[PDB]
Amino acid sequence: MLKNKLIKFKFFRFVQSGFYVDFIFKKFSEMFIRNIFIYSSIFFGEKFMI
Amino acid sequence: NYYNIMRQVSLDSNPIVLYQSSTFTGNGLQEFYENADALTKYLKLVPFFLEKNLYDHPKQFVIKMEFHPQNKVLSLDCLTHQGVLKKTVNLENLIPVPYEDYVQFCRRKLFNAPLFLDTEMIYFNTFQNEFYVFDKNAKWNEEGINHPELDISKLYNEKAWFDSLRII
Amino acid sequence: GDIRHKFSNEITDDDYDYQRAMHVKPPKEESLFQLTNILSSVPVFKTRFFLDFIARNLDTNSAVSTSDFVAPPRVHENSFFVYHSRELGNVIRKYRSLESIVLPGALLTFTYPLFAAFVAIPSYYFMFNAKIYEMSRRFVVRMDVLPHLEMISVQRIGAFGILYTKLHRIQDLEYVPFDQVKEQENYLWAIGGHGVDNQLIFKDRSTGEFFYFERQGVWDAKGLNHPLLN
Amino acid sequence: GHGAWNENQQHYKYSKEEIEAYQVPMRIKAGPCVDTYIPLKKCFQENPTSFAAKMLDGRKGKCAKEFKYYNTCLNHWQTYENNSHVTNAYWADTSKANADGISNTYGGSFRKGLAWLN
Amino acid sequence: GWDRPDVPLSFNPLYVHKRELSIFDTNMWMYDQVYPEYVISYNEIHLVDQWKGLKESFSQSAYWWAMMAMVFGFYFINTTPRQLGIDTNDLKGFLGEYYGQYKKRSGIRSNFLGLDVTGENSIIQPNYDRKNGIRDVIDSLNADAGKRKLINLEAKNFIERVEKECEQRILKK
Amino acid sequence: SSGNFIVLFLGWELIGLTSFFLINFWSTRVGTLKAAFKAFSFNKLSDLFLFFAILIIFSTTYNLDILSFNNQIYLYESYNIDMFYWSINLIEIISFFFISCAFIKSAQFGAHIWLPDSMEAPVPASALIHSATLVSAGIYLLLRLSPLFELSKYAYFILPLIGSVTAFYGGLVSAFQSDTKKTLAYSTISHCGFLMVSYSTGVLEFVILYLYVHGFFKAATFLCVGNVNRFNRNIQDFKRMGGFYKYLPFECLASFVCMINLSGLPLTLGFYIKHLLFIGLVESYTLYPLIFSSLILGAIAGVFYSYRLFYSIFFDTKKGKKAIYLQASRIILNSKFYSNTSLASNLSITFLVLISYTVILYLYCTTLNNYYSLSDLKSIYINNAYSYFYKPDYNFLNAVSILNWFVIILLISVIYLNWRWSYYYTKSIDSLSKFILFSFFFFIFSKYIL
Amino acid sequence: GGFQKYPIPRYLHVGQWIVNKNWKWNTFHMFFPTAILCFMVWRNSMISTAKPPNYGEYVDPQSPVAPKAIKY
Amino acid sequence: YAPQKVVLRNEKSGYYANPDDVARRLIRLISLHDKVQNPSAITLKSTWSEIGVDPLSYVEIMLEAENEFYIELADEDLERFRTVEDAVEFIARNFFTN
Ligand SMILES: CCCCCCCCCCCCCCCCCC(=O)OC[C@H](COP(=O)([O-])OCC(O)COP(=O)([O-])OC[C@@H](COC(=O)CCCCCCCCCCCCCCCCC)OC(=O)CCCCCCCCCCCCCCCCC)OC(=O)CCCCCCCCCCCCCCCCC
Ligand SMILES: CCCCCCCCCCCCCCCCCC(=O)OC[C@H](COP(=O)([O-])OCC(O)COP(=O)([O-])OC[C@@H](COC(=O)CCCCCCCCCCCCCCCCC)OC(=O)CCCCCCCCCCCCCCCCC)OC(=O)CCCCCCCCCCCCCCCCC
Ligand SMILES: CCCCCCCCCCCCCCCCCC(=O)OC[C@H](COP(=O)([O-])OCC(O)COP(=O)([O-])OC[C@@H](COC(=O)CCCCCCCCCCCCCCCCC)OC(=O)CCCCCCCCCCCCCCCCC)OC(=O)CCCCCCCCCCCCCCCCC
Ligand SMILES: CCCCCCCCCCCCCCCCCC(=O)OC[C@H](COP(=O)([O-])OCC[N+](C)(C)C)OC(=O)CCCCCCCCCCCCCCCCC
Ligand SMILES: CCCCCCCCCCCCCCCCCC(=O)OC[C@H](COP(=O)([O-])OCC[N+](C)(C)C)OC(=O)CCCCCCCCCCCCCCCCC
Ligand SMILES: CCCCCCCCCCCCCCCCCC(=O)OC[C@H](COP(=O)([O-])OCC[N+](C)(C)C)OC(=O)CCCCCCCCCCCCCCCCC
Ligand SMILES: CCCCCCCCCCCCCCCCCC(=O)OC[C@H](COP(=O)([O-])OCC[N+](C)(C)C)OC(=O)CCCCCCCCCCCCCCCCC
Ligand SMILES: CCCCCCCCCCCCCCCCCC(=O)OC[C@H](COP(=O)([O-])OCC[N+](C)(C)C)OC(=O)CCCCCCCCCCCCCCCCC
Ligand SMILES: CCCCCCCCCCCCCCCCCC(=O)OC[C@H](COP(=O)([O-])OCC[N+](C)(C)C)OC(=O)CCCCCCCCCCCCCCCCC
Repeated sequence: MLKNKLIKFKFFRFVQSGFYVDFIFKKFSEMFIRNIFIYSSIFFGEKFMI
Repeated sequence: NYYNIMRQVSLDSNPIVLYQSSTFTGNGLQEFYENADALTKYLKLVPFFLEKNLYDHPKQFVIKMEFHPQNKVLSLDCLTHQGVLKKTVNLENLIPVPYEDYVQFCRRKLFNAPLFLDTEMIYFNTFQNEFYVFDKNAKWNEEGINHPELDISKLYNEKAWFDSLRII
Repeated sequence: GDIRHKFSNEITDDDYDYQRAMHVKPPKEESLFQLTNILSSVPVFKTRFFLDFIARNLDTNSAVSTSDFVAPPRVHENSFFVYHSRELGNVIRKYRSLESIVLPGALLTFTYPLFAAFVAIPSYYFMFNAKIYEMSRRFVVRMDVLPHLEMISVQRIGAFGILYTKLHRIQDLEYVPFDQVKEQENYLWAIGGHGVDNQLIFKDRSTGEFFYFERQGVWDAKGLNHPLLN
Repeated sequence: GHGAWNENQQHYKYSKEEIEAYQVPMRIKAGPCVDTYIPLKKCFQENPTSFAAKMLDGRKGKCAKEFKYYNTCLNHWQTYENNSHVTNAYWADTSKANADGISNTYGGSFRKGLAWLN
Repeated sequence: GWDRPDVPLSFNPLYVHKRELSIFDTNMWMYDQVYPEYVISYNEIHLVDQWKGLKESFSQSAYWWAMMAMVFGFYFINTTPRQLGIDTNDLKGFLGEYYGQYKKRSGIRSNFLGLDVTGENSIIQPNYDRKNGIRDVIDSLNADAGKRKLINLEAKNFIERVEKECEQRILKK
Repeated sequence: SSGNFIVLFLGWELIGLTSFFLINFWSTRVGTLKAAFKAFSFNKLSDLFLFFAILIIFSTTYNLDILSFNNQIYLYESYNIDMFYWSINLIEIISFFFISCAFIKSAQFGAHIWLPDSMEAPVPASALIHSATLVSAGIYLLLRLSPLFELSKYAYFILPLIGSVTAFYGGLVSAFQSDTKKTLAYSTISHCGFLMVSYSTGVLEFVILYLYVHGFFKAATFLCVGNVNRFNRNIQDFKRMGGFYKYLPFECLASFVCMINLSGLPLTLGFYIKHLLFIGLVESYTLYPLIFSSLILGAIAGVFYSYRLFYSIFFDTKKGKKAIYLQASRIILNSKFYSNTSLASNLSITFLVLISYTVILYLYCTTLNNYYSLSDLKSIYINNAYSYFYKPDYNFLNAVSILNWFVIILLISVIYLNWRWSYYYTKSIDSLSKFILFSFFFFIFSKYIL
Repeated sequence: GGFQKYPIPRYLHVGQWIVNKNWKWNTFHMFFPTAILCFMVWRNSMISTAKPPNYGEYVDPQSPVAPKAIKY
Repeated sequence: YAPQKVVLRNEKSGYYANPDDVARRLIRLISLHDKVQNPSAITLKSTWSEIGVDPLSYVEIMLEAENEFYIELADEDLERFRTVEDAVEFIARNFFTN
């Protein structure tokens, strides 16, 4: 094996970042927060329904 | 990128002596054995030779150094556990090094050195990747060392002297 | 700048002497149990028997280099040498020689030679092949030029340390920039390419074989300046 | 004497009340070596010793007479639990074991690793 | 050495608002008077969005899948299963009680006061005709214990047979 | 030390709140408040799960006493609960909620996102929370309510898989990490995964031994890296650390000992915990291939992070700012009192290491000795795992050698592998050749020629 | 090591770099009374403490201390 | 101990580091550069162009100055600097911890 892609900084930082799990979860949590706590609850809920 | 290109130098007719150890002033390991001081210094250097051999530390105890200005080459007589050997060095390949650099070149903890090993005057041949260590109890030829060809104004190179040997 | 002398109970160099084992300082005094002191004191080592044993049974001065100019024996009666490897060549030779002792010895000694082979296989393929073996295969132990053939003879280390020489035409030699091969063989240059020069790689176009030259290798000015190579 | 590995020196079987008194950990109570364990625990209680001494003493010092029975019982218990006496025989000679099946149940599924092809 | 001036008020810099605080971002900014911050920090911003993050994560984790496959293959072609299970000396116990409960069926007995109510009349009720859950694990453990006992018995039979054969060979000479 | 579920829940909420305060110690900064709020949200989720489980237990049995629940759960094992549209097994649902809260508080895969961000706390708080205080709450729950989980199908399937996945993930991320506190946090995640897998094996003695070893040595390593960070002026990344062996002599040697013990390495107090875990690992799982491969990878991952941390912090080339070294290299500072750390700190670390060694030896004698002298665990589930510790067979003895030699090769790689040009490249290769040949000859003489 | 010290307003009751001259007597009068309170709590709670039998003791099933089932 | 009386912030001198030492260290760093020819000609009032620092050499010298002084200098401040006087003044008045 003369060509190894795992030693490159791309894979190095991928592994160092905990497999991007935190980034993905934070993005999904932001989506949930924005959709549920503001648009659906405050505006659609408080402004329209109430 | 520094490349070891050889120039095929030769010795000149009349050399100028620069270094002469007060001990080992005699000629031959037999003379060293028969001389009291030479024998004890040889015994004290036995660990030095052991470090040379088993620890792969390239170094040589230098005595009776001469200089050839016509070709600018130093002829060094070195004492090894077997006897006296003659070596030739080009001034372009010789640079000074600190004693701590000499010690740290080897990755093995060197044996406690004797008190007659001149630590200040330790030099390094970059072509051979080797160290030259002189004796404290020695005589230096002032006129010889003050030769124009030995002047730092001509033999000085910042990149070679300061950046060639980076032990880390 | 130092004010330790102003206090009677302050630490001293005599108190710091114990750090000389872990700290590098020039020698100050010789202890009674140092090797130098023991050898110079005990009269046994002064015996001619011990002195002659030291003189004979150890590395010889004959093999010690005596000059900065080296003229190795000619490979061919009409050839002239150009490049030669000093230390990395010997190291590679000694490493590849292990295949003649460890391997048969492992077969005849290990209880589970298959287990040894199964462990070695992945070890070879990762962190060993690219580390040493490929570099050794492409390593140039020696290079000479035969003018009558207008060829270059290159010596290489083979399996089990065997040395073999091969001829390559000067017209088939090309320079391969390191940029064209760094991505292809990043791992090789990452872990094993340090010994050889990165920017002085050549290859034979006809046979597609590379030539790695040691950084601490000796070149001949006359050989480089010969018109055939210029 | 001449008792089985589970019986103790006195050939005495302790009752449930005695076990509760000389409370035995469930780990030991599950196995068959309660009779040989209780005398050893009683001896240790009578002659308490430090953990360093227990580790560094290969014969358990004072409590050696009871530890002999306990150690024999422990060896038999663990060997029968893991079936090591049959597994080792199959490992030593699978071919002969199949020839005179020590236990066909284990022999039919045993397969030594390819790496261990002594 | 130098006499330093007292710690600068600049260390905490007053933050001046230059953009409207949209009501659509309510509580989405960690409000502060010096260093306001977004509620969520995205250090791995080289990934444009989570979807590309998932793609990159799986593409790179393929390497770890390959490593796991190779390790498992090496252990699989070089090892054999071990004998594991409940102690054969403790069948009456954890395994015994598990089946004992279903045999007793004590949870559906008649009420002590004579009330018409009984088991199966609550949100949490007993189901003694159930065969799922830990039943499979218990059955596997019981089968493994039985198999180990059978192996021991077969070994005993083998040693007895060898002794008898040796005795007969000695006698027939 | 809770006598009933109400006291247990009180302690649960209290550790959550106090961990929040410790993380948010730097109250002036709102960046710290974000990490504190992340931890707070996860803790509140765990509180919800624990509260719901306690409510289910109270509804089933009109009692909250821990001993009574442990000794009664077997009777109600056969019961089911009628939920919205499914009839869920009572034990399964209760164990599901307990395991969920335990995973959240132990920072298992998925729920571990808060632990890396909790490192904003000061190093003493980080050490205390990550060694045996905050990240072992789930382990305590499992150990205390073991009779419940022994009859849990969900526990059987989930504990080993999640434990092994967390072990592998934490080990590899810690190996590739560059920050000291982050490395220790991911190592803590990996060791918590190993603890989960040990509990899955079902030898509570092994779980307790693993817990003690990990807690002691993790705390000691945390203290050492805290001294290193304080010397380096709050820069926790070792890319700016180099040649600190001379400036922090005590920290170097203390870290060496603590790390060799923490990362399970041969001939150390921390090797036996992993050995016992692999001894007890069960093989009836459906996902056994993935579980075993993840466990092996996580176990080997210890070497890389230990080596990187130690070498990069102490014996690597000087990478830090010139000021860090010059401010301390001034000759005026040369004195009998000279030190870059605290004498009280050094004494505290030394005493911690000594007491940890003594306590671990006491536990090893109690459990792993031929004479079993541990107190009653109040559990009637016997795993048979001690059979392969008392009378191991040739198969298992040779199987362990595979992992031993994997670790050996990895050690050789991290030691003799060159990534940068050096004056010692050829001599390093020569030393490797000498070591290989000498090892072969030494083995020959030891085994055959004597 | 630590941050540079900066002035703290006198009127503000905060703990920044607070050191008390009488801390010795304050500790003396805060430790011992707390010890007495805890001693009182401990002796109050010991009345409702339970311990299992000793090494040489067994619980008689018919003794009053032994657990008793409900009699309908 | 702080007196019970009200004490106000004491801005002794705007410099948080010895300005003379800062200036001398910066001048030595500048002289180390290859483009710089005469260290003697360098003064606090000398502009970068006249002392010989090219626009590209300036960023290298400033990066090494950041490394030497244990601080980070913003591009805005580096571009605002017009003389060694301004450079040393900013560095000396900078609170190394911001
Ligand atoms: C900061 C540090 C960072 C970390 C540093 C780490 C340093 C170490 C790095 C390496 C460590 C391992 C990493 C993981 C693997 C990475 C692989 C990779 O990246 O390659 C990408 C590379 C492609 O991208 P590229 O740009 O060409 O990459 C450059 C090359 O790497 C350049 O290669 P090259 O041209 O130089 O030549 C080398 C070549 C050749 O190199 C080698 O071959 C290396 C030696 C391999 C030894 C494997 C031993 C496994 C252990 C058990 C056996 C022991 C031996 C026992 C005795 C013999 C057998 C009895 O390399 C390869 O071809 C790839 C290596 C082999 C990858 C195999 C991955 C697992 C495959 C599936 C599992 C197989 C195991 C059994 C599974 C059983 C069921 C669970 O090659 C691949 O595609 C990878 C494999 C893809 C597999 C796909 C699925 C299987 C395919 C179908 C099979 C159908 C079989 C049907 C059978 C039917 C029977 C009836
Ligand atoms: C009738 C007379 C018979 C005499 C028989 C003599 C037999 C001698 C056999 C020698 C065998 C080889 C020994 C090799 C040692 C070095 C190994 C090494 O470093 O290799 C790793 C080396 C790397 O290690 P390194 O740290 O980098 O090396 C740095 C230097 O080596 C620098 O190394 P280092 O200084 O850092 O440490 C090296 C150290 C290694 O030493 C040890 O590790 C041994 C530690 C002691 C073990 C003691 C065990 C027995 C006693 C147990 C306790 C009894 C307690 C009794 C009750 C006490 C109540 C209070 O070397 C020694 O073994 C020294 C000898 C021990 C002297 C002290 C023994 C205790 C005396 C009694 C107590 C008093 C002590 C002093 C006062 C203390 C304060 C009060 O790897 C290599 O590359 C090796 C390459 C090969 C080098 C070979 C050099 C020697 C060549 C010799 C050729 C043959 C000459 C034959 C001459 C014959 C003339 C007739
Ligand atoms: C009862 C039987 C049941 C059988 C069921 C079988 C089920 C099969 C399901 C297959 C599912 C395939 C899904 C493909 C999704 C693609 C998504 C996509 O488009 O992504 C774009 C994306 C590229 O776009 P991009 O923008 O360039 O990406 C940017 C990256 O940064 C760029 O990344 P980078 O360049 O830095 O490095 C990326 C690198 C990543 O490194 C690798 O991929 C190398 C290592 C791959 C390991 C794969 C898993 C190993 C096996 C695990 C099995 C676990 C389950 C079974 C366990 C059994 C236990 C007993 O990959 C490469 O670049 C190398 C490309 C070649 C990869 C190998 C492709 C193999 C395809 C399958 C061949 C099967 C032949 C069968 C022949 C049979 C003859 C009889 O794709 C990738 O990055 C590569 C993804 C590679 C996924 C490979 C998955 C293979 C799974 C094989 C399973 C075999 C099971 C056999 C069971 C047998 C039982 C008897
Ligand atoms: C499924 C199939 C599995 C197959 C697995 C196969 C495993 C076995 C592999 C066998 C490998 C055989 C290697 C042959 C090595 C020689 C090759 C060669 O030509 O090299 C010549 C090389 C080079 O030859 P050269 O001609 O270049 O120079 C001569 C040597 N120098 C260089 C020094 C001048 O010479 C040698 O290396 C000579 C080695 C001689 C000794 C060989 C055996 C040593 C081990 C003995 C047994 C173990 C120790 C026992 C000790 C007992 C003590 C009581
Ligand atoms: C059969 C085909 C040819 C196989 C050739 C053999 C493999 C390749 C060459 C290996 C040379 C290195 C041998 C080191 C021997 C060390 C002592 C020993 O354990 O030998 C007996 C053992 C085997 O003897 P055994 O089989 O009687 O041991 C009992 C079985 N075990 C150990 C599994 C319980 O040696 C090995 O296990 C060697 C494994 C293969 C190593 C492959 C290369 C990786 C290592 C790089 C070299 C440096 C290793 C230094 C190790 C130092 C100690 C940790
Ligand atoms: C194929 C055979 C079956 C087994 C399958 C698995 C194959 C082996 C997979 C090994 C993966 C190891 C990943 C380690 C990642 C470390 C990351 C890190 O900290 O940075 C790098 C650190 C070094 O950190 P550093 O800080 O010193 O420098 C880093 C430098 N850069 C960033 C430029 C890379 O450690 C290493 O470099 C060592 C890892 C690379 C060498 C891996 C050799 C593997 C040898 C496998 C032997 C198998 C024996 C046979 C039996 C195996 C199965 C039982
Ligand atoms: C100014 C005073 C400052 C405080 C000084 C305190 C000094 C403490 C020194 C010892 C601490 C470390 C002990 C070893 C580590 C633990 C070992 C272990 O696990 O136990 C195994 C052993 C247990 O015994 P064993 O393990 O040998 O086995 C016993 C054998 N059987 C079971 C058969 C009986 O414990 C120890 O060795 C620890 C010492 C005994 C316990 C001492 C407790 C009472 C302390 C009295 C002094 C009180 C001072 C008050 C000062 C107040 C100041 C305000
Ligand atoms: C079909 C798909 C369904 C998907 C459902 C997904 C629901 C859960 C989504 C996650 C967020 C849930 C709301 C809580 C947000 C907390 C934000 C916060 O505290 O910020 C701090 C942090 C932000 O801090 P940070 O990590 O970005 O940065 C701080 C760290 N330093 C300082 C280092 C930078 O928030 C997060 O990272 C996300 C937290 C996720 C964990 C939330 C725990 C509570 C889960 C409640 C589940 C409720 C389910 C209800 C039913 C759903 C039915 C579909
Ligand atoms: C009868 C039995 C005993 C009766 C005792 C009943 C005790 C009831 C609880 C009392 C709580 C007292 C809190 C005082 C807080 C004072 C301010 C402070 O600390 O600084 C605030 C700091 C800084 O304060 P500051 O320095 O700005 O101001 C201090 C001076 N004052 C407030 C007067 C101006 O601010 C914060 O960041 C808030 C931190 C709050 C931390 C609270 C932690 C409480 C932990 C208690 C653990 C108890 C475990 C119980 C276990 C058993 C449970 C059953």
